Amino acid sequence: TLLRHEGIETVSYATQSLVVANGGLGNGVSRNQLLPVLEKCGLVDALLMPPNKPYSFARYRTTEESKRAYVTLNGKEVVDDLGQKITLYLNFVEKVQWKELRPQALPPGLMVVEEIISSEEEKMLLESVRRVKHFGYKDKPLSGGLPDICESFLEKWLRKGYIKHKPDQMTINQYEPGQGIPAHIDTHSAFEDEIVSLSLGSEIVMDFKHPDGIAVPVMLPRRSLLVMTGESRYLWTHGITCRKFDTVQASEKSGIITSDVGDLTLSKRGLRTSFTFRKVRQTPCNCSYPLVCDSQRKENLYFQ
Ligand SMILES: O=C(O)CCC(=O)C(=O)O
Ligand SMILES: [Mn+2]
Ligand SMILES: [Zn+2]
Repeated sequence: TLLRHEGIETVSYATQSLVVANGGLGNGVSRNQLLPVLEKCGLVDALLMPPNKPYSFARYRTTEESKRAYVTLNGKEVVDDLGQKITLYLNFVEKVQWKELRPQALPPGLMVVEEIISSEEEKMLLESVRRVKHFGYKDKPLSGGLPDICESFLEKWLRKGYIKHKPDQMTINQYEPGQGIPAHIDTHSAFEDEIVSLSLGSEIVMDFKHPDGIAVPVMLPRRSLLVMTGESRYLWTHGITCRKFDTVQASEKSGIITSDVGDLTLSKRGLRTSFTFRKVRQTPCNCSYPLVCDSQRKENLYFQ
């Protein structure tokens, strides 16, 4: 979906314009970094770099040079602002155009309970102990169980209705200014459906992405309980992109804030600790999302 959903039509014959994948601004690729490369094949008439996009567009003076770029730059590697290693992929385009999408609701199933605990309770939970610690649990070897300070809050949560499935497994995640968790999807054949995460410490933004291309950055405020179930916990994937700052609604909002709707400002994330509670399931899964399911992808070598 690197460019299919994006509405980027590609052709199989050499043209003056190309499409550099992963060579975009929304990928930490600097113009002072990409251009010096692209010009290693010929005269570059223009270098289009749309904001918040994982790709850019390059046009050469003549298709001869543009053709040389397609053949000597595919597979090439470059360093982003983080200093990581990303692979560049080029392709010929007959028109420079793309699709802009702005989601208007959190992924189906995802819910965000705000101000679940008071400022005092937060301080407590914090002082009760990237770094990671497991509790409850390899669904065969388990431990004494979840701590007492948690068994309560949990009961209080399900007493209300914020969650209707008492967990038994917990994972502690503490992030420091710059850390983050790589996009993933909790194993289907492991933990039950409903999953909740209590985020304390400081604000942070998560990246939920639909398998087709719909990306939705959620805003997880302090003392808030992230509750994801259904399509959001099975199909969509979440993550935390490494960084020390991140765009936010320059106004009030625990949720999805898109661009071109008002004002944007920056915010530095501090120390963030999260309590992710899950419920291990004994039975195999049979959700409506077999493609991202290993419990279902096992009854057929095709997928394996
Ligand atoms: O929201 C968090 O940071 C914790 C949930 C999570 O993605 C995990 O630890 O698998
Ligand atoms: Mn997870
Ligand atoms: Zn499944």
